[PDB]
Amino acid sequence: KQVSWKLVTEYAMETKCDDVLLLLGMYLEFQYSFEMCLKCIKKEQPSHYKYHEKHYANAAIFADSKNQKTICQQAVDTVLAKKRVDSLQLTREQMLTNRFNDLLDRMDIMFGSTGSADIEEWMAGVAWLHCLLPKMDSVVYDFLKCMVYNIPKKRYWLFKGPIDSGKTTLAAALLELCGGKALNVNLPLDRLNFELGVAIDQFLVVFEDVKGTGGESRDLPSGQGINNLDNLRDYLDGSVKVNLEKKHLNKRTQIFPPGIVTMNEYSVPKTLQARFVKQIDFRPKDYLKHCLERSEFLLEKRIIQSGIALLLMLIWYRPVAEFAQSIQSRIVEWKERLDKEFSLSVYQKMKFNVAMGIGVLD
Amino acid sequence: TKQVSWKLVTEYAMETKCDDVLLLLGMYLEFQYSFEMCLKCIKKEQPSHYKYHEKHYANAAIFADSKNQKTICQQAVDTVLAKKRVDSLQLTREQMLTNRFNDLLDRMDIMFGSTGSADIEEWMAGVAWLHCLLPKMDSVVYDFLKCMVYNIPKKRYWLFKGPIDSGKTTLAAALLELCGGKALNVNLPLDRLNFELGVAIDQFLVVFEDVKGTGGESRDLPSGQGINNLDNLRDYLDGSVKVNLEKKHLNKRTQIFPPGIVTMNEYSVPKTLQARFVKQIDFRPKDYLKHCLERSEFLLEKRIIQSGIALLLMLIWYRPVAEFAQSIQSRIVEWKERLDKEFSLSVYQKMKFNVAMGIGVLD
Amino acid sequence: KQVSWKLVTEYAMETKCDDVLLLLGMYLEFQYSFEMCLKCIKKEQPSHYKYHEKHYANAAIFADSKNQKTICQQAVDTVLAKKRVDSLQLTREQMLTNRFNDLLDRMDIMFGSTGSADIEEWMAGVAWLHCLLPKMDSVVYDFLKCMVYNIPKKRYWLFKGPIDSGKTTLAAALLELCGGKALNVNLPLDRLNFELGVAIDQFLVVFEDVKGTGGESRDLPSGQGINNLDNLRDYLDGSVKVNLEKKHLNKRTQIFPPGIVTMNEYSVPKTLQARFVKQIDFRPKDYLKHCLERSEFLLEKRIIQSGIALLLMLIWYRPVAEFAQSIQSRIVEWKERLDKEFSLSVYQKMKFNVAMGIGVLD
Amino acid sequence: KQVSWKLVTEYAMETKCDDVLLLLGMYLEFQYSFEMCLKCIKKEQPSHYKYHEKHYANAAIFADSKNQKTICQQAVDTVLAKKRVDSLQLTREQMLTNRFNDLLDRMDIMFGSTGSADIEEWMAGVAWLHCLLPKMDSVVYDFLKCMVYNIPKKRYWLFKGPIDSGKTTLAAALLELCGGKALNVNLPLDRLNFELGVAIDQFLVVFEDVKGTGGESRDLPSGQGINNLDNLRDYLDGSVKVNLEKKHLNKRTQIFPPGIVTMNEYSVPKTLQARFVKQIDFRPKDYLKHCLERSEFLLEKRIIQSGIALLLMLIWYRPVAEFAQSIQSRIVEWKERLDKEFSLSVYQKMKFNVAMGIGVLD
Amino acid sequence: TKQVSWKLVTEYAMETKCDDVLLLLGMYLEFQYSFEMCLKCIKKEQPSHYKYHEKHYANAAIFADSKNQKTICQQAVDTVLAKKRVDSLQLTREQMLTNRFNDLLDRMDIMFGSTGSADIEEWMAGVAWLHCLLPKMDSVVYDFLKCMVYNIPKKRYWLFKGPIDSGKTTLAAALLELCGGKALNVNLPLDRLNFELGVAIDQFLVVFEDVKGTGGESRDLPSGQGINNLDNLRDYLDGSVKVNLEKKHLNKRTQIFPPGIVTMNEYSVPKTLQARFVKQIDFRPKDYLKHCLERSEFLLEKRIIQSGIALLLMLIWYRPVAEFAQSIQSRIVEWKERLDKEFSLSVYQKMKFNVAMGIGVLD
Ligand SMILES: Nc1ncnc2c1ncn2[C@@H]1O[C@H](COP(=O)(O)OP(=O)(O)OP(=O)(O)O)[C@@H](O)[C@H]1O
Ligand SMILES: Nc1ncnc2c1ncn2[C@@H]1O[C@H](COP(=O)(O)OP(=O)(O)OP(=O)(O)O)[C@@H](O)[C@H]1O
Ligand SMILES: Nc1ncnc2c1ncn2[C@@H]1O[C@H](COP(=O)(O)OP(=O)(O)OP(=O)(O)O)[C@@H](O)[C@H]1O
Ligand SMILES: Nc1ncnc2c1ncn2[C@@H]1O[C@H](COP(=O)(O)OP(=O)(O)OP(=O)(O)O)[C@@H](O)[C@H]1O
Ligand SMILES: Nc1ncnc2c1ncn2[C@@H]1O[C@H](COP(=O)(O)OP(=O)(O)OP(=O)(O)O)[C@@H](O)[C@H]1O
Ligand SMILES: [Mg+2]
Ligand SMILES: [Mg+2]
Ligand SMILES: [Mg+2]
Ligand SMILES: [Mg+2]
Ligand SMILES: [Mg+2]
Ligand SMILES: [Zn+2]
Ligand SMILES: [Zn+2]
Ligand SMILES: [Zn+2]
Ligand SMILES: [Zn+2]
Ligand SMILES: [Zn+2]
Repeated sequence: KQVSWKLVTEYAMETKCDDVLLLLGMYLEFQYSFEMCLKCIKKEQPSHYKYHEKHYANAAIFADSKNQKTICQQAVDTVLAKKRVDSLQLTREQMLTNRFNDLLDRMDIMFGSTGSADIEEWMAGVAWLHCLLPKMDSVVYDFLKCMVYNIPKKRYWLFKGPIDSGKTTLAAALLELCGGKALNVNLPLDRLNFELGVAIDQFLVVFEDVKGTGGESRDLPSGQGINNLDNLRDYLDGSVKVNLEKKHLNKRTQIFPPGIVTMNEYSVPKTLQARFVKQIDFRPKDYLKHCLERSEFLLEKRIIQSGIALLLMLIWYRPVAEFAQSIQSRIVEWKERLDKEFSLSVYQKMKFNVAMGIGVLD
Repeated sequence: TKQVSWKLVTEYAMETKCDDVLLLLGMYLEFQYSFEMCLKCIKKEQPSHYKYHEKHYANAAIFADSKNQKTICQQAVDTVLAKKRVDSLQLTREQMLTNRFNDLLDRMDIMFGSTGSADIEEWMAGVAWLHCLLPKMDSVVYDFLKCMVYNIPKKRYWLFKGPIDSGKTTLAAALLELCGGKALNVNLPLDRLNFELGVAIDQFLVVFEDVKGTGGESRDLPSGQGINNLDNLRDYLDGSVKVNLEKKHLNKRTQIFPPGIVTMNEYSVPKTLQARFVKQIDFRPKDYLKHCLERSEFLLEKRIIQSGIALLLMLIWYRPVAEFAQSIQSRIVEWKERLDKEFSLSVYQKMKFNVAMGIGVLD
Repeated sequence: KQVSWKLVTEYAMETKCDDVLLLLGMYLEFQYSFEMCLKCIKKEQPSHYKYHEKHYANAAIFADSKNQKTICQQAVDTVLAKKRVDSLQLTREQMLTNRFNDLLDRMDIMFGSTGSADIEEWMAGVAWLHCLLPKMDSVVYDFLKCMVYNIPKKRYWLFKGPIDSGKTTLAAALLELCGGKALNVNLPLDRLNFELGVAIDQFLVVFEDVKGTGGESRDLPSGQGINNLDNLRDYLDGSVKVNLEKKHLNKRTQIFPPGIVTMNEYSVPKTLQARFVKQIDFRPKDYLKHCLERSEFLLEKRIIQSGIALLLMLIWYRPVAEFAQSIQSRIVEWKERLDKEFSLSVYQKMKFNVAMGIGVLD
Repeated sequence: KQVSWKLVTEYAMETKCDDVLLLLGMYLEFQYSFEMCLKCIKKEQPSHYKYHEKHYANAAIFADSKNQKTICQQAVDTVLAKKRVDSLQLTREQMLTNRFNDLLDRMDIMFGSTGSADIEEWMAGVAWLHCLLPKMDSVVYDFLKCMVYNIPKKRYWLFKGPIDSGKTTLAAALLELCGGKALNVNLPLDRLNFELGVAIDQFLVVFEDVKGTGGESRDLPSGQGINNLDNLRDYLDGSVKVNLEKKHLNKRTQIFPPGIVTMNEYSVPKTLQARFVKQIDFRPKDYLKHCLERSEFLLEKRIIQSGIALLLMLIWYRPVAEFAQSIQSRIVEWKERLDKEFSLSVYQKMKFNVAMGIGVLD
Repeated sequence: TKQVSWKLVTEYAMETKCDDVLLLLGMYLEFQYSFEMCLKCIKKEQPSHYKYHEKHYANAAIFADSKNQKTICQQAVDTVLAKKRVDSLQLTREQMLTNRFNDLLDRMDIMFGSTGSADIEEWMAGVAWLHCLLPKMDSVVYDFLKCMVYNIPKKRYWLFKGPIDSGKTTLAAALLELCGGKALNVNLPLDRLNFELGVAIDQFLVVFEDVKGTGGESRDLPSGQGINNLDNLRDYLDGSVKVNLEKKHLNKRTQIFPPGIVTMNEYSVPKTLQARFVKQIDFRPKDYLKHCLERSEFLLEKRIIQSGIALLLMLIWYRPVAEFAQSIQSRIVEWKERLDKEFSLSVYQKMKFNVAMGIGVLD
């Protein structure tokens, strides 16, 4: 007759839910009969159907509790605590491995009998992405290594190029591939600290569309983004720990996460450039655009900016020995799944269509 | 022992989709008095009241004696907020719009029903006026809805541009109500931008109303910082990466910023920002639209032409049932029949004619 | 043995008290014996004498409570909840009607045997005000219609004119007549949202003495008031709901209230002028000035700036039919009272004195 | 059957944990059976394996508590209280000695049969660092003396030089060697006090990469860092106590900690220079760069920027007599360990390789 | 019983004048261990500890098991702050100074006693060096004290002005400690200005350290807003009307701002601001003072010349017993006798001579 706080926490931990309202909403859905539950029968959400039955009894009681929010708060704090421990005790490679396993879990479902994704359309995204930059699978691989090694002053990559050249598309994919947050430093430096606070315990960070000053010649608006980053050298450096605040108060002193900076060809101060271990210049390509025009599903289903598309790319191009030993078995399994559905020629055909700019699946 | 049921208050909040603690408190306290001698119920007036007073009388009676009224309402409101959060993350955007349409249809059943106070004839007149605001108006609205539903990266915002009193706000307000969402003001100092932007959390779409730019001294347009601010929010408009929205002195949600509309006078738009606008609609003042209104005061007095319900009526009247979500098609059919029963093509065409003539829409 | 929270709430509701400290102070007065209470017998304050005896028992216990503030907070929240429901469920005319009934209650007392107001001095105020603008009673009537109708983009009146021309006097009187708040937008926009939040659930708002820039010619100091208003087009239009915040405890998305803007002949951008349905230009008048010099009570007793003076004006000049059906019976009573105390010539004599610049009651 | 708050506090005290989420996370790991706990048997984390068995019983109960965060807060407050007492009552040498003992504790594990660190790779770091500046071990020794003596207006050292000259590398190592915080004063003054509040109860502080002006000729971006420092003369002097704040959390009036300032050779006002007892000019050296290119582990494992590398350097170079009496015996043990691991010539070869610009362990 | 005594904790805080919740928490937790073989008590390291461990052992043992440790300490600290508030409003300014002197003398009794670590000879050397910093130094200090005690409207602030390293901070810090008070920094933006000012609540005096002005760019002096900020705080320096000091998101106290000192380099001072300064002392660098220190490092290493105890020792050595408050006089006489037996006039004069010669003060 008493709610089990521990069970709510268990559910939060199992789904890695660190959103109090989301947790509250999800758990309240379990208060209803699992025997007569359509959400479970239709297998709509794993975070729901894989847990409804076990949590039914506790949820029924939870529904009558007067401290619902408080209970969920402790549950979420436990998830945050776990993330804090992992950030301090796991190797960065282990962190990425956990991320990859979560993505593979989503893949098993989305490409399984209860999924609505078409593996063929996703491989088409892999094809398009592999035409965006030279040796794309190596670019992605080298990025992962850079993020994992997290070497002082060799932690950031710069994505520079004209409008609609693919900077955000790839940055977004990489961000989802590794896990992390996108930060906006173009806003006033007043609320800057709080924006930077979002990076606490994150694997990596992406400073999106940072604006500079000298660029009115190229019809580029001026902003303080670049000046702001140049005032954050100890953040990009990753040598000394910085002081992040995320709760209207100082919450954590830590090495700032490594990451990416994307921008529109503004001038970059040498002091800031020294923080970028690699710079990639993106170039708009007619065929990529024309291909997208006839391959609308790549944007509508958000495939080319997905970390899942990048993960598939790695599974298709990279040798098993490069992946963490603990996950290799699972990788081999997906390599076999892919070979059984896409011959080399078929994939080559997709890339061909991209270069020709004529519908990837044509 | 006569203990108030928190679960019952929560159920009431859920059924009325009440996410306002004070509103919830005020409403529940009304169920405190006898259901028998209640003018509110017998005279109808408010569904959120008469459809629940009897069922909640007993619990409300106890609630009236509680020393934790606000706390109880808080948990009820949090449950409603939690449901909104789950839906924003788990429903398809089409399902979201469909839920919104069903809510509007519920209001329409009442307002145009026995206990209602609306005159369908006056609302259809609103449809007529709106159809003369832009070319192929019903297609403009349909295309807008698909854009909002598809939520395609960097192809999610429509720009409404034009002179004072050309219809930008009228249509934006109507679409905002049709889909559900919030209107944000980014003309205010960025020192409070995050707080305004935070209002977008869990919203279907957003409207950046009357954004001011620079270099507008030509058309006597006062300069402002709204355009510069939007250009600093490219990741918000793009909808590719999740943004960090703050609420209550604390970041409460990392999410893809909602798609939407930007309305503005004729200021210059930087290339970087223009790239985030999939479509631009140029609004133009029309004497006959003005003259028609002067003789059709009820359209403004009853807030009909700026209403999402007028647009829903338009969609029902013009679009094929097949274009609507499968789950609400039969409901759309009942309305098409209701409308066909109420108005012949001639009666409606006369309304559009009067509008084009700058005369009172009716008669 | 224990205090009845509901009783404190009933007192708050009956007195429409939404000020926690005022409520606390008032209820504590009821803890004393009422038998020989002079506040009661001399009927000094209705908020006191109509309730002391009834609340004595509960107040005596309240005085020994350890949660006085908390009890009154729930009471005030109930009052605020009622205002919230009313703002969303009553027609705007019903809102105005409720306000008029509250003013009439105050009038019943003021001009009653236990009141200290002289109805003749107040009618003198009506006379003076009726000489401030042409067809004043119609101006007030039209203003009320404008506020009730609350038509999109046709909701604000602009009071413009030189120093001491009567702008504030009339705006203050109208504010009290309808109920609402006066907002100062001449201060930094940084703390502007705070001020805008006071408009939550208000019937109308008055932006007092807004300063512009083009005014060197008239020795008028520059300010940001006009630019600030111009950044609030969606607030003035009243088409879409805006987002108001009343500190970290009461946010609200609602249509901004309609109202008034008063200013000193500064330049007004065409974009801002488009939000004003009517502009009234006030002019200083020597006789109005000379009259007041000889009718000091009009200022000392704050009569010409009172909503009660305007309500008396409407009662004297307007046809019963123009008032809401439910209040007409009461308006008739007051029309009879005014006719009993003032013949047409006696009232006309006050207007004569005003026009001639002499003591209104000469 | 009720959780022991004192035991959680003891665990926090033993691990010197002043991070509520970290504490919560670590203590929750103890709720699981330890009998066959691999984290324990494999001895992966001292903070875990040295306490799991002892805290299992209390932790199993804690897991069922509804006040987990509150329990952890009292525990963390105790750790913060202990640090506050220590900062006010211990001599600065005792503070440093306590830090050295904590570092030595980590060293016992790192280089132990259970550790993962290779003493050879760490001594290679000592060799590289010893080539960074002339008489490096004396530079570190003198720095320690300056920090311990904490002499008014003779407590800050300025590291100045071009990009990638070793300023941050050495400052980061000295910061970890002594314990303290790295502060960023390049950001706006708004949250300047927030950043400065981080210095509360810290042994020393490092103002990293302070931006100045008048450096356009050097292609150095302008900033307000130097200007900000010049407005903090009372902080740098350490004569009067200053007032530090951590929001509505922890406030404190204390003498500001002594420390380091690193910068890119901008101009320094005489007023500011007067607060720097010593200025070290760093210079890029081709061989140091070449050596690192062939000794990547020094950066990948963050060895040259480590306080442990510096402590090993002091142990190797400095006479036992210079260390605090209470720690001398432990220093002797380490000097014996090092002498056993490396002969004078074997260590000299490492320095030889660095000077030659080749792999340190080549 | 099994319950902690909050009253005892408060008593401990009151006796140690502890207004730091964390320090109080840390200190009381030390009493939970057996007093029997406590090393801290036998070694007589900290009075705040060894003089109370035995008495509080029992209560502390129970306190160690409490779940409301911080709450208990907060009530104790609040009591200390309440006492401070009462004293600020009800004691004469002389009594305030007297209580401060008595506290310093208590510290002197220990530091110069059998369990102390201070060398009276080294501190007397500090008096010697300081007496060489300005003409008639003992009279300067005396006059300063009278100015602070009298607290006369618009005659409450002294201005210390001079070049770098001339002794401004050295003397200001010593006087600050001698009288008790706070040092404020007004060179930082006025955003957090109200917060720094709040630090002066209930303080005897305030020191505005190193205030930067405009101009003076002719003497390599970086310009700042310090002076402009002080000129905007005229009602604070005047001390005629009460000002409103904020502390923790709210103006926690309306009071006469305390009197004090302002130190600065050679920047220009507006006449409006100069009018709040009753006395201006111009400090000047002296080679011999510098050379003396180079050969008397302990004066800086042990923070002697910047100490309030050095100035109290100076007053004791130079000032007539009659100048001290009646209540402390007998105590002052004891110290005068202690000093005379420790140092003959020629021995002290020799110290001043050495300073003047730029040689080690001692020997
Ligand atoms: N190299 C490319 N060539 C042609 N079209 C591209 C290329 N990359 C992306 N696109 C197209 O442009 C869209 C947006 O790309 P994206 O957001 O990555 O650009 P950036 O991030 O390249 O540009 P911006 O500076 O405006 O942020 C994609 O949705 C796609 O249709
Ligand atoms: N195309 C039009 N032609 C003539 N009158 C119009 C038109 N559109 C709207 N109006 C009239 O002008 C009023 C204001 O319209 P609306 O708020 O939509 O304009 P905008 O939003 O067009 O202009 P603004 O730039 O001032 O915000 C309407 O209430 C209506 O009376
Ligand atoms: N039309 C008028 N003619 C002469 N005197 C007037 C007039 N109107 C108001 N006054 C005088 O001015 C006072 C009120 O002015 P307010 O109504 O305060 O002026 P504004 O609001 O007219 O001027 P301001 O621009 O300074 O705010 C009255 O108390 C009265 O003495
Ligand atoms: N004296 C040196 N000579 C050659 N290379 C060096 C030297 N010092 C450091 N480096 C190399 O440069 C990198 C960065 O050094 P560090 O962060 O200490 O420089 P700063 O702190 O010297 O420069 P910045 O002003 O950019 O912060 C090191 O990781 C190393 O590879
Ligand atoms: N009059 C003096 N002549 C020579 N040296 C002095 C004098 N006063 C102080 N010093 C020396 O200079 C140091 C700093 O003095 P202090 O902090 O008081 O100067 P200011 O406060 O005089 O200068 P600043 O403007 O830099 O704060 C002392 O520690 C001491 O070594
Ligand atoms: Mg982009
Ligand atoms: Mg508009
Ligand atoms: Mg006025
Ligand atoms: Mg550096
Ligand atoms: Mg100084
Ligand atoms: Zn289910
Ligand atoms: Zn009812
Ligand atoms: Zn009474
Ligand atoms: Zn274990
Ligand atoms: Zn002891």
